[PDB]
Order: sequence, then C-alpha cells, then structure tokens
Amino acid sequence: VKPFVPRNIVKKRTKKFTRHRCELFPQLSSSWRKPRGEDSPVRRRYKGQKAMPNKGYGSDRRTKYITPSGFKNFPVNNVQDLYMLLMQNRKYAGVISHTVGAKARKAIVRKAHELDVRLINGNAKLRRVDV
Amino acid sequence: GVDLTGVQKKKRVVRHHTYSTNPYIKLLIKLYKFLGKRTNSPFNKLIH
Amino acid sequence: VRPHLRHYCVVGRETPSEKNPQPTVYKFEVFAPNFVVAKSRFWRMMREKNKVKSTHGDVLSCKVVKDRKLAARNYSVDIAYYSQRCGYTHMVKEFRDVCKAGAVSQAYNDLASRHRARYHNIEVLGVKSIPNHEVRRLNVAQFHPHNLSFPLLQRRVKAPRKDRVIFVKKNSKRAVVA
Amino acid sequence: VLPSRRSLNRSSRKGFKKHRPDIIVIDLKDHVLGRAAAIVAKQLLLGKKITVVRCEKLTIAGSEIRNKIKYLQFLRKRKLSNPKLGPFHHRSPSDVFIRTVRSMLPRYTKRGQRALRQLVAYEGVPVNVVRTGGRVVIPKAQRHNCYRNERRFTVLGNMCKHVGWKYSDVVEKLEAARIEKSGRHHKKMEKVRVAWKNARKEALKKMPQKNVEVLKKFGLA
Amino acid sequence: LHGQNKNTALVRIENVNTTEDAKWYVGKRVCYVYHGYKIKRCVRWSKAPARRSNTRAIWGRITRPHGTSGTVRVKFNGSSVPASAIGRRIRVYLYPSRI
Amino acid sequence: YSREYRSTEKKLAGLRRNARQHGNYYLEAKPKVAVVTRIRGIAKVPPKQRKILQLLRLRQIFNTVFVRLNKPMENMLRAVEPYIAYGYPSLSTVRAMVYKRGHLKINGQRVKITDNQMIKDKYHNDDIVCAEDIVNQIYACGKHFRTVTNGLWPFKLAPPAGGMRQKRRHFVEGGDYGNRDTLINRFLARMI
Amino acid sequence: NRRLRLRLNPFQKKEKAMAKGMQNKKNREARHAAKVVRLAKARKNVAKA
Amino acid sequence: KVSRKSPEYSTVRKSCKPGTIAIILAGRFRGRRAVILKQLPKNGPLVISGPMKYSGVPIRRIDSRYIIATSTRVDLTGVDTSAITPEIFKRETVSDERAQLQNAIDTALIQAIKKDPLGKEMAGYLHSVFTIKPGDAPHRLKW
RNA sequence: AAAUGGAUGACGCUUAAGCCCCAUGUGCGUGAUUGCCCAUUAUUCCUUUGGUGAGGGCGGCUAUAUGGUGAGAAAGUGUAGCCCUCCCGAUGUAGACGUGGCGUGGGGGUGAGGACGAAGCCGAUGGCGCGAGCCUCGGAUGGACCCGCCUCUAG
Ligand SMILES: [Mg+2]
Ligand SMILES: [Mg+2]
Ligand SMILES: [Mg+2]
Ligand SMILES: [Mg+2]
Ligand SMILES: [Mg+2]
Ligand SMILES: [Mg+2]
Ligand SMILES: [Mg+2]
Ligand SMILES: [Mg+2]
Repeated sequence: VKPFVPRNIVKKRTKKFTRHRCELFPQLSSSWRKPRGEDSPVRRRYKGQKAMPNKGYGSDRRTKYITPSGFKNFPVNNVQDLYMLLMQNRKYAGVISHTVGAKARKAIVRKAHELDVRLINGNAKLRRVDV
Repeated sequence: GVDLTGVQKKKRVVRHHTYSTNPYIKLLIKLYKFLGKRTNSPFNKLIH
Repeated sequence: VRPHLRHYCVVGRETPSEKNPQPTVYKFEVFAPNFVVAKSRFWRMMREKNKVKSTHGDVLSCKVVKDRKLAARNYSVDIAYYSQRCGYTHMVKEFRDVCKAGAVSQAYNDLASRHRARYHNIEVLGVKSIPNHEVRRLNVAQFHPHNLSFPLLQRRVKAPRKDRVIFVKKNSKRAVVA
Repeated sequence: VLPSRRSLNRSSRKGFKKHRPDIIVIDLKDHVLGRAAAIVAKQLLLGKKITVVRCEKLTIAGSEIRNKIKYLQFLRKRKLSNPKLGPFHHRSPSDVFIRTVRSMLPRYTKRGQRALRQLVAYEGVPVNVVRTGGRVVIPKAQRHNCYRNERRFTVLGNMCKHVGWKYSDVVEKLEAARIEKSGRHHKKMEKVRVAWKNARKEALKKMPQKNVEVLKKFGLA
Repeated sequence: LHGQNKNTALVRIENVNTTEDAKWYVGKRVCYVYHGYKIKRCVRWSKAPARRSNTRAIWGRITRPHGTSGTVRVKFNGSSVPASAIGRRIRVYLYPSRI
Repeated sequence: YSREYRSTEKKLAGLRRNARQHGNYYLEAKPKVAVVTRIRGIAKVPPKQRKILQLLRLRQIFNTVFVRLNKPMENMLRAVEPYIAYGYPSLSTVRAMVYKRGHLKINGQRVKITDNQMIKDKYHNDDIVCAEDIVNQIYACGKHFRTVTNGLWPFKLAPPAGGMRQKRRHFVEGGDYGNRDTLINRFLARMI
Repeated sequence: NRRLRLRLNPFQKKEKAMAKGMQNKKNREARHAAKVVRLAKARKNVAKA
Repeated sequence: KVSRKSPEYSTVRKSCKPGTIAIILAGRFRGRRAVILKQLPKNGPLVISGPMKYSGVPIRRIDSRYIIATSTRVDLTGVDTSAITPEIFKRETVSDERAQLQNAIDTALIQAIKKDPLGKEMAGYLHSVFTIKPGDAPHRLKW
C-alpha cells in the first residue's frame, strides 16, 4: 500500500527546548520549564541565550503528525483491531503494543500481511516479500 | 509597529455557545442557528 | 554645473485687502541650493523689512537667472555674517571665477573655513563683475598680467579607477597584486 | 624549520628536490610606517605570504626629537609587580614594524596568529633573498606621494639607534658590501643584455613581412 | 558590528576592482576545493574509477556585487561554506556564459 | 478625462505667455490637495501630536494619505510638522499610488483593487465607477473628495530607495520634514 | 503589468499611441521648427506696438 | 509567427548561429575551438564539430551556456548537415557509420573553410587553445 | 602642579585617517532628479496562533469489480480542528482569566494485555507534539501483575 506522500515536509525547528543550566546539575531534568526569575537572562531574551517556545514554532497543519514514511500511527492490540484500518489503509499504520506477547504477535502479523495493513513494528522481511 | 492607542478598549464580549448541559436546549439552538443563517428574518436571529 | 547655490530671482507681494488695495510688488535676488530654500529666504526678508508674512502674501514668480558666457573675470562680493561675540560683520571680498554663482559659492566656503560661519548666518548684499585696474587685493591682481606662466610642482597623480594597483614592481610598471 | 630525518627520507623516497612557495618581497625604503602596515595587514588576512626588507629606512612624520620622546613614553609602561611579565619594548626596526602590524590584526584568535606567522621582516637585504626575484613597492604609502616637501620626517633606523638598537653599524657595513657586489655583477652581464636587444632589432628584417605589419599596427615594433 | 550571518559569503576576485566589472560575474558558478581523510563517493564513481580521491568540492553561485570595489556575494546552494575556508582559494568559472 | 487634462495645461500656458509677453505677471491658484507621509516612529509622542496623527490615519511609519488644504486642515498640519513630510502631488504620482498600492475598505476588510466592478460596488454613487474616476476626484479637488479618499485604506509604502537626508531638521535646513512643495514627487517616486 | 493596466483603464492603448507619435523623429523635428517660428513672430509684433 | 509546438521554434541567443566559431568552456575539450553546425529539432542542444583533424573535437552535442560564441563566422551554405539527427546520439571504439558520417561532414567543412579569403589563418586559429593566464581579465575583452 | 603602568577604544594618522564647509554609479563644467555598509523597523512572500472576525459548500442519481485516478465531506465554541478562500493583531514584572491542555494515588463503568514474560530499572533506540509529555526498539535486566477511554475523588 502506497500512502499519499507529501511533496515536502518543513520543520521550523529540530532541536529540543531544554531547561536553563540543566547541564551543570545532575539532578536537573532536560524537560522544559518556564523561567520566572526577576533577573533571568533567558526570560529577558538576551542575544546569546537559549530560546523559549511559543506559538510561532507551530507546525503546518497539512503535514502535522505525519511520520517520514507518510503514515499516521494508530495503536492495535489484537487481530480484531486490524479491520478498523482496512478501508483507510493508505492513511493509518498500525503499532503493536509493547506488552503484547510473542504468541499473540504471530497471529496479528500473519493477518496484517493477508489484509495489506502496514505495521511499523511487524516483520521486516514479510513486507519486502512481494505478492 | 502601530499605534493601537484605543484598540483594546473597543472589543466587546460575545459568546457563541451555551453553558447549559440540557440536550433539548442544544437541539433548539441547532434548529434556529440554521434558520438564522438561511433566512432574511431579524426575528430568527433574535431567537437564536 | 559645478557650483551649488544657483542664482534665483523671486517676485512677490502682499495679498490685497480693503485697507491696502494694489500693494507694491517687490523683486529679490538670492543664492540658494533649490527654489524651496529660495522662497524661504524671500519671506524672511519681506518680514524683517516690510512687516509682511508669508501667510498674507503671494509669490508671483521664482526662476533661475542666466549668466554671461564663459570667461575669466574679477568678482566683488559684499557679504555679512553674524556671531554672538562680535554681532554683525560686514566685508567686501574679491574672487576670480567664471560666473556669479561660482563666486558666491566660493565666498560661502571661504567664510566657513576662515571664520566658521554657517549658511543661515550669512547674508549676501551684492555681486559685481569689476574690471582690472580696480582690484585692491594683491592675491587677485597677480593673475592679471599678460605672459603669465608658472609650472606645476609637487604633483599627486592618480591612475584612472579602472587601472589602479596595490603592489607594483620597482623598476617597471608591471602590477603584482591587483 | 630545519628539516628532520623523517622529512629527508620521505623526500628522497619520492624524489623531491626543492620547493619555493609564492612569496612577495617588498622593499620598504621611503615608505610611511602607518600606511604600509595597514595595507600589509589586510593582504595577510586575505592569505598572502609577504617578506619585507630594508625596514630601517621606514619614515615617520615629525621631527626626530618628537618621535624619540614618543618612544620613551612607551618605554616607561611596565608591570610594577613583576616587569618580566609586563609589556616588552623591542628596539630593532624590524621588530617595531612587526609590533605595528600585530596591532592591526585579531591577535587573540588562531586566525590572527596564523596571519602574523606569514610575515618575515629583515634589516637590509639578506643574502638569502637577493636572488629571489624583483622587489615591489606600495605606491599609496610612498614618501613622495604622502608628505609635503617642506615637512620634517624621521628615519626609523636613526630613531631606534638612540633608544637601544645596537646593530646600526653592522647593518650599514653589510649594505655597503651588497651594493658593491651587486653593482659589479650588473656592470657585468651587460654584453648579454645588449646582444639580446640587438637580436630583436635584427629581427623584423628576417621575419615574415605580414607579421611585421601586424606588430606596427599594435605599436610593438 | 553586532555579528555575522553565515548564509552569505564575500569573495574577492583578482583584477576586478570595480562594480561595473563585478556585474559581469553575476550568476557564475563557484566552488571551494578541499580534501578529507578517506575516499568517499563522487560523481562518476563507477564510470571513471580514476576520479576516486580524498578531494571534495562545495558549489555555489554569485548573486550580486558587494560594495564599490569588485567584491561579490555568494550563496552556497542550501548551506554555509565552512569557516576553515576563510583566506583560502575559491574557483570562479566562466559558465553559464551570456556571451 | 485625458482631454480635460491636456486642455487645462495648455490653457494655463497660454495665459502665462500673454502676461510675460506684455511685461505683467500671472498669479497661480493656491494648491488645493496635499499628500502627507509619516517619517517617524511611535515612541515618545506627546498627547496633542498623538491625537492629530490618529485623526489623519497615520498610525505607522511610511503611511500616506491625501488631504484637502483648507484653513482648518493647515493649522492641524503645523502642529505635527516634525513628524511628517508633505507637498503638492502630480498626476503621475496619483496614478502610481492608486494602480500599484490602492486598497479599498469593504465591510471592514482591506481588499486590493483588481477590476472596475468592485470599485462600482463599493461606491454606490454613479460618478465613481472606474479607477480613472478615483484619480480625477483626487487630482482635481472634486465634489466627492471625502467620499473617495475615506473609502481607501491608508497607503503603505516602502522606505525611500536612495535614502534620506536627515530625519531630524527641516527640509529648508537640509533635513527631511516639513513642506517640500512639488519636490515631494521625487521623494515619493523612490518610495513607491 | 500590461493586462492589468488595460483592465483598469481601457483607454491605455490610445494614450500610448499618442506618446509614440510624440517620440517619432520626423514629427518632432517639424514641431521644434514650428515652435521657434511661432514664438519669434509674436515677439517681433508685440515689440512693434 | 512560429508557434511553441512547432519544431522550428527555438530560443537561443542571437550570437549562436550555424558557422559560428565557439570556445568550449567545460568538459574534456575545455579551451578548444569548434564550429557550430546546427541545432536539434526541438529547443534542444547545439551540435558542434570543430574539424577533427584541426582541433580534435568530434561530432558532439553541447549546451549553449557552456560555449563562448565569437564573431568569426564561416559560410556554411555548401554543407547540408541533413544527416545530423537525434537518433545518432540516441543509440548507446567508434562505429563504422559514425566514422563515415564524420568523414563526410569534415570534408565539406574543410572545403568551406578554405573557401574563405583568410582560409590559412582560420585553420591556424582553429588549432589554438584558450586559457586564462595570471593577470588576465576576461570581463574586459570583446570577443 | 599628584600619588600602581595606560589610554581620541588600540595601532597609528600631518598632499591627514585633524577642523569648517561642498559633492556622487558607469563619463563630476556634454548621462538633471539612488556612491556604498549594518536592525526583532518598512515593503513583499511562506507558516503558526487568537479574533467585536468576513464570505462560501453540506437534499450526495454521470459513469465506473479485482487481478482515467483514489481518498474524504460531522449544520460545527473548544481536536488528529467538517472543508475551502480573505482581512486584522501577536513582546511584557505584579495580577486576572481560558484550554475535547499534560502528568500522579484511589472509586464507579466499558475494553483489552500477561510465564511465547507484568510492574520497576538501564540507553550514541528512534518517531510524534510549540510545550507539559506520549509511543516504539534493544537489554548478553527482571520474575508477577497491569493498562487505554468516559466520569468521581484527593495527603
Ligand atoms: Mg521536535
Ligand atoms: Mg528587574
Ligand atoms: Mg543617515
Ligand atoms: Mg572610535
Ligand atoms: Mg503574551
Ligand atoms: Mg506572572
Ligand atoms: Mg493517597
Ligand atoms: Mg502535599
């Protein structure tokens, strides 16, 4: 199945927004925190400091949530969940949950190849096998 | 930039949805919103 | 072509009213960069001499005066300038030039260099083309005699902009860099 | 800068004999110090290799006493706590020129340090640069184009001699020998120069006439 | 004075020294030649095996003259030229030709 | 309209020649229309000057409008002189502004002029049905000057291409602000 | 833009044709000569008065 | 009057005409001189063949943006150049019919060159190569 | 005429690189009306977000199997926004308000997962979101429980 691949995908920023001075303290996490300090150089927008996220960095609505392969990810948990993606198989791809066992995965992978439903973490060799 | 001396103090407060949780209120709002847009009736716009 | 301060003639009057019908018409000579400045100087002089302001007056004409042909002449310029320390100073200077506008432009640059007087503190009273044998300045009358000749020394020659170089060989004209 | 054994073996294996990079040799006689340094500094930043000679003949505007006093005021500045860390006051003309050029460079970056390493300065014309080719001048920094004839100027060699330079007599003796040696050789090798000029004049009589007409039209012969 | 912008570069060409001269070179292709430290893929890697080498090139184009003295502005396709090239050689070719 | 412009110009030239031939003078009519542009920013503006600029619709630097130069309007312009530059426009200047930068104010929206039909719809008057009607009403004083000019969004222009002399200081002293008479046309040609 | 100019003003074609005729060489030399004669004749007649 | 769909339609600069002498700016034959023969049917590349015994350039296609067209022109009315066709390049150690075509074209081209009054100088001119010496300024030349 | 050695920012500059004034592309007394450089400014173009926002479509009959082209279309504040055009704003301490905005322990419902390996832990495992965060991969880790969605509750 071939998706409707966008002509070009533009990201306004690839780097992440990290916390101020998170590299100098092992206990500080990298997740973003808004700085509220009366003298903070980041909050005051000095030239050589880190940037703060805001609404202008938003992604284009036409290519939002689209993976590089051109699909959108939808989780699945059993065989019966594959028929939800059967008709719109050019738009959504299935993602098998991490906690699904190997015994149940064999049935899901076998049916998905039969139905022509793309799985992001299925069998690598089967999808290359032509029909 | 622009002046914007008195721009903000001229905005009104307008609501476009109901706070009510009554489903029958929502059905009436749906009917008269349609009639207000598709008819030349000041009465219908007032009801909505 | 070269000089700034073109030669202007401005003609104006006061707006007629029922106290003063048919007012007098005045004619004014001024040296200005453009006609907007020329009209500004006209209304200043009309106000300080006739009590007529630009609000109650009209401008009839404002054109550029044509000068004579190109030749070497003696020009006498009587000029005045103001300073806080001394007040008003009045002098008569002489220059060699080819046109009235050029001589007046020379005087303005000369006053700025020798007395530090700006354009708006200077008033021109007149400019005249005077003959020889009537010049009282030796630095001007030295250009009068026939058979006058002199050499050019301490020249600072420069190549045309298309052929300038940075490094050149010592015993030839061959360029090395640029 | 002296090659090691490793360089000698590698050159011998690959059969390399000699190599000379592209270098411009500038004769700094009767040049204005400040204007020559500014032009040299920019060319170094553009990636040129420059060697200057006769640094003792650079000129500075003003009387010698005025410039001597200027240097003595510079000599007074030193770190009081430990003068061996303080500013260093070099006394030779070539060291003075290098300091002047260094002040017109970004000397605290690797780019600036690399540019300074590309400049070599000498007093007089040393024996290793005499036969390297024709020397050049900078017309925008020459004395006869920069100073009015009535002003008084200072020769850098005479100024440095009275503030600590000790090799003024040595340089003068070496220069006298070079002029004698070069003058003798240039008086020689005149028969070959005359012979070459005569051969060109003998041509235009044996060469084809059509090509002679072309040369005349373009003003070459 | 505030800093530099690395999306545009300035190139000085020999024997130009004039804005009217620099206008002749607008639109010409340029390249910066350097070398790496191991052989990687190149154009005609299979057709012409003699081309394989450590040599690499980064290409760009001349956009407009800069100043009044023959300096030109160059943009290197979609990225910047590395700062290790400051003060090094740049090749200016004669194509595309308008003559 | 083209015939009217040619006839008016050549009639005026004949009158001037008649006076010059006989030694008299001909006095011109005072200008009726001015074109005003803002050349300063929005920082540190006193309340009196702030109000006047709002009434002239010059809320942003390099905005431009057309006004009628009568006594009430002249006294307003004198109060905000160090913030504006103005002069007397020509026919070419008016045509360039309408055709290249003309926008209409329709239903509160700023729409660009693309054809005569939207001009006809916006002005329900019968004397304003095309772009040339807009130009004639502005160049000449016209009966519907206020209707036509108020229906146009204020013009948003680019900075002068060749630069400026001095933002401070009057044009007479060598600066940029104040009245420039017909020399405003050279200023606006680089700006448009 | 040519098609936008004509759309906004359908008289553009004739206005430009007048300008081209103004620029024509033979007509502009005749106009220059005729203007000189007309001005000179009026100057002489006014003086003779 | 020529329509864009018609084969005869082309948009190439007026200096590039049949019989013009050009300098190759890029490729394995950089710096050598050649003669422009014709243009391909559509708005395609030109076909150049400097007399192969003179400059060493065989029949080839080249883009108009990689040659400098000089003002020297040799009359080409005699040479038909009708056999030149896109199919000879379309086909993918030279071949026999390619050699025969090259020989026929070269023979006609050489005769046309010798017909010019400066035939001998033209033959020497085609032998010369173009290079950029230290201190040259191609932007100041006239060509 | 002052207390460490030091400052037109430094070097330096005197046919100035000093002081006062005047000019400008190619061609400065024959080219009238732009010598050149540098912004979070102005013009123009693309994208996001919020509107006192402005318009339009929404009663699905043209015709068509696989091995002329294939997918959607909800009468709608708020989304993975029902969809398509257009216009105007966007910084901000103290402070106010909004969010089908994120995350944690437990209750009522609904739907799944697990010895073919749950929770927990490790990471040059990548992908998605402006972000709080979410998900996949690997473990030459572990050995028994746990989660998605709608609502209720809080140490
Ligand atoms: Mg991201
Ligand atoms: Mg504070
Ligand atoms: Mg300025
Ligand atoms: Mg400074
Ligand atoms: Mg905010
Ligand atoms: Mg706060
Ligand atoms: Mg608890
Ligand atoms: Mg607590």
